[PDB]
Amino acid sequence: PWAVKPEDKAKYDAIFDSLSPVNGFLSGDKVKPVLLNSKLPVDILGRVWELSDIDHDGMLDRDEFAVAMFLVYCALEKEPVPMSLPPALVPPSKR
Ligand SMILES: [Ca+2]
Repeated sequence: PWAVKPEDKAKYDAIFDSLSPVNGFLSGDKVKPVLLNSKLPVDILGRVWELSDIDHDGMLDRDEFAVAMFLVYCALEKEPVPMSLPPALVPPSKR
């Protein structure tokens, strides 16, 4: 299934709407700070975001911002983040 779970997409959809979503999008100006509070370096926010910004336009939609929350929260516990968007974390819209 999708690397993100329904319980994770629920906290991701709250964190996504905790930055002020725009018609279903968030500007790096909101997620950026939301990627730093993770205590991670800008390298993770540079890779995680990349694998999170399905569109890669400096913004994260509710589904793209979701991929950036579990990709970050995993770097705080112990799971680092690669730079290759895996097909298990990507939605059927990237197919
Ligand atoms: Ca986007």
